[PDB]
Amino acid sequence: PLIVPYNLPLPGGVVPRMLITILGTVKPNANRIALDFQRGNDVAFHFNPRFNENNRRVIVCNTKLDNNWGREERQSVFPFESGKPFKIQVLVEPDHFKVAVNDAHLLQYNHRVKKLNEISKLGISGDIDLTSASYTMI
Ligand SMILES: Cc1ccc(S[C@@H]2O[C@H](CO)[C@H](O)[C@H](n3cc(-c4ccccc4F)nn3)[C@H]2O)cc1
Repeated sequence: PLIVPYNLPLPGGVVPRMLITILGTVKPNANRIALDFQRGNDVAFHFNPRFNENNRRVIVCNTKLDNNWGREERQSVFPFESGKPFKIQVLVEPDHFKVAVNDAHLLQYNHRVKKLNEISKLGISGDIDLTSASYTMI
């Protein structure tokens, strides 16, 4: 398995029609997972399944600019399950990141950071066994 936290360079940043696929298994008793699409120190797109926020499961998405988190976007549809294998697909589209989990659309996140060609790292962190992280153009 891959080491977590994992750093996947995105050379030359992201572009529409780039598909990022993350395969892994959620740990038993997981608390959190995070994907961080980064532009230098900024986080253009943080995708954060929280397994126990006030005893609820929720996905929190946000952007970090100059070390400050912005307004959260929250999705209560929660497709992850502790102990189970998952696939996260992030398809870059012209106006948003489009996220599907286990082949089912989950959410879109509008681009707040507009210099797509500078979003040149994906960090993968949290309570998973990570099997693969890759990208391709579709
Ligand atoms: C004013 C203020 C107070 C508290 C918060 S809480 C904060 O909220 C962010 C989303 O708005 C984001 O989730 C932050 N975060 C999580 C991880 C993280 C790292 C490793 C594995 C999984 C992880 F989730 N790293 N950073 C989380 O600390 C925010 C604002």
